[PDB]
Amino acid sequence: NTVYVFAKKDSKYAYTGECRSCLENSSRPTSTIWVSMLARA
Amino acid sequence: GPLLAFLFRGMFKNLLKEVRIYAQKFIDRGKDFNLELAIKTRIISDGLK
Amino acid sequence: DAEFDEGFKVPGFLFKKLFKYQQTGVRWLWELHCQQAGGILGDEMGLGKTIQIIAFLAGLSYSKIRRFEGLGPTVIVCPTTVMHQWVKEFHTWWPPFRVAILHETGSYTHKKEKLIRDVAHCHGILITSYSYIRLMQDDISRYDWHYVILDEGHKIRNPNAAVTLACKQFRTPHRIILSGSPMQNNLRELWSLFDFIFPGKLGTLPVFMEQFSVPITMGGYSNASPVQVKTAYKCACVLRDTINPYLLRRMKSDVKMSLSLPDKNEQVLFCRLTDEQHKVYQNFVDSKEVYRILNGEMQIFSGLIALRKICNHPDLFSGEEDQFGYWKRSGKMIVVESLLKIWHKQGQRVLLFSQSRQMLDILEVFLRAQKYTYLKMDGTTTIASRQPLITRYNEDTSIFVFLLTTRVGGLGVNLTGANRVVIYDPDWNPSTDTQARERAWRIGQKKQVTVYRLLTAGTIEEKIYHRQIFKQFLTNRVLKDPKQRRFFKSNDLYELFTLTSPDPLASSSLLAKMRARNHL
Amino acid sequence: RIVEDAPPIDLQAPPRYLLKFEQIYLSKPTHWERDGAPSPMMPNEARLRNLTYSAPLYVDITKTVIKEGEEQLQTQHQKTFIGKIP
RNA sequence: CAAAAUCGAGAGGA
DNA sequence: CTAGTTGATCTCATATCAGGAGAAGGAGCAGAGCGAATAC
DNA sequence: GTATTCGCTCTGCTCCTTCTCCCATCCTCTCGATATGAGATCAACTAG
Ligand SMILES: Nc1ncnc2c1ncn2[C@@H]1O[C@H](COP(=O)(O)OP(=O)(O)O)[C@@H](O)[C@H]1O
Repeated sequence: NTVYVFAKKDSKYAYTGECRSCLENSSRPTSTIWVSMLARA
Repeated sequence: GPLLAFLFRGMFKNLLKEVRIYAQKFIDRGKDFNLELAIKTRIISDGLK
Repeated sequence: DAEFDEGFKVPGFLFKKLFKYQQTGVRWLWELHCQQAGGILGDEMGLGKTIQIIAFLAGLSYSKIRRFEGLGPTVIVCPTTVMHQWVKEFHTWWPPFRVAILHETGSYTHKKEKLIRDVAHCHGILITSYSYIRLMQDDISRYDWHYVILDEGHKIRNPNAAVTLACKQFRTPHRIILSGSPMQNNLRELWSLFDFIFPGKLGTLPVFMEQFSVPITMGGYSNASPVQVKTAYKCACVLRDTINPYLLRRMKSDVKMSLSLPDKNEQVLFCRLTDEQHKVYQNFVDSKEVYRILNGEMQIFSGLIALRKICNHPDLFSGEEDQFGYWKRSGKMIVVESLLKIWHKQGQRVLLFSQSRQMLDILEVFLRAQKYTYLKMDGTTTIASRQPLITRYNEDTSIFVFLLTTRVGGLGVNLTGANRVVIYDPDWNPSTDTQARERAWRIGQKKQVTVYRLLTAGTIEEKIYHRQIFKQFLTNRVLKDPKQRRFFKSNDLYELFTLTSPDPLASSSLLAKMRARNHL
Repeated sequence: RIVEDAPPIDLQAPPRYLLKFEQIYLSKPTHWERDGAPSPMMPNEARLRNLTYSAPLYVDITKTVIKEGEEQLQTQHQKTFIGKIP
């Protein structure tokens, strides 16, 4: 449930900020979502 | 706590699906069905064990 | 001489001996030959079919009808038990035919392959057993045969048996099957049969299951829903329509008056376990092995076989006058002793059947304990001696009782000489019981016969009886009518291990019929 | 939380059945002999006998049949054994 | 006269 | 020579994410050069 | 009749995607999981 911006040096994305979301009650597994920024109109 | 609840959640889901199967076959045959035969208790017992 | 549609002439004297139903059957069979399709003779056991086939073949050869001029090299697959009967009937009715046996007994005394070749080049009627076909399938299936008559072909009900695949190799379209019971366990037997005679008619096997086996079978259960019952009824009507032309099934109910048979009785006896036998049964059903089986751990064969043995007799634990298999230790044997006494005092000839060879041996020992004149036959007896023994027993009335294993005792043998029949031990396949009890009430039976089927009440035998009752219900649901009442005496589950001892159409008819089909 | 989160399974041919679960219980750990007599089992006996030190979980189910015409009846089978928890 | 299985997991030692 | 018995064998039948690196194959583009082919 | 193109071919360059192999040695221990018989043939008897 917290947003983490990482970057993989050998990669096609300049960045990627994931959020391994999960409803606090153990209702379903965590559903991750990424919000990236394509590498280097 | 969290690990064992991960197991219980999965195994309870499987109990519920199996009870659906059992209830469904006997209801399809037009007959009622007993819970105590629907609930294959060994699922949770042997899964956790 | 009887004249058929196109050119089929049978000699008049030969036609005369035939009854009405048999000549009707001959006409039907030649019509089948005209279409170039196979067929099944559904006439019940003993209505007389070898006569029908012999008459048709003799007429065809006599008619010189048009590869083959008239009759080509045929083959008759028959069980070993009736082979010399077949030869005798061919010689009696049509002695012109050359009938040569392919058997170890045989009449050749040389290489068999030479015999098959000679019969093929001689337009002879080669008779053989299923075993040679299974073994010699290479050699048999190369000679451009004409007919492949299967006597008691119901052996082929196993679709994937080696014999089945072996006999399904002959390329001729004229395939004949002789069996009064061409379905014994379930619809798959019917499927394999119509696979052999007419490969296309019913669809491929899985299609056949989905299309008829499920809607038909599942609709007969006690718990069947009314809509499902109507569905099964519809499908059964459709299937009977489909297969109608290729089964000719006359009962011994519409021909009895035109055939002058004596009366028959179907009394079923519900035996009581003896104290020792009851104790053994109670002990075994309380054992751990049955508990393991009910838990699915072990194969169900062993427990069922043990229960059958117990009910037949406490031979598991061989307990003077206490020798192995002593008659007073099994209630069925006491009742049998009583009936044998009564019938011997009544001067009647009895027929004694059993499923298992060992109980047949115990019964033989008990008969030796009595003074009754017996005469026994099982798979052990040499085949060459079997038909002579049948002739003997049908000849002299001195022999009081006749011992048989049902797997050879039934199956096309004529035992009109006997008067009384007792079925000691039931089986899973009711067709076995029907064939056994029909060994007596046949053409030529000059005395009233009565059937006595023995079941130990409240035991495994009662449950097997229920199962085979359900089986006759399934079969009659399609062979006799589609309005069969649902089986209700048992739910047929795996609680038979328990002991419960007592005490041109004008486009309007077509539309209307089709609507009727759709409103079920 | 898991039990009351699990959705009720409405199955029907017609008669329909949801099989609702609402409450749990845990009895103290117990052992049943071959005869089946429930007795209290201490950890030392479990270790010496190679058993499992566990407690039986009970849920009080509530099944309602709804076929037609408001033919509703709440069937509740109190203390329905589900499993054993270590 | 030689009697005593295999496959996975884990913890260790130098 | 020649019928009867004994064993072995075989068939059928019974219910119910925090690898990587290097080779191989095909892909798409790019231009060179030569057959004919228009055309001055 | 030779420029002149030109289309077609024929390499052949990059460039990407696919696929396939490899990961120190030796040693000790524990623990959990992973039928039954009827019948027919045939061959050797087993005697006549
Ligand atoms: N018209 C007939 N004339 C003489 N014998 C007949 C006649 N019809 C039937 N039989 C005899 O009835 C007996 C049973 O017939 P068969 O075909 O051998 O058994 P199944 O009817 O079960 O097929 C046979 O012995 C047959 O010779």
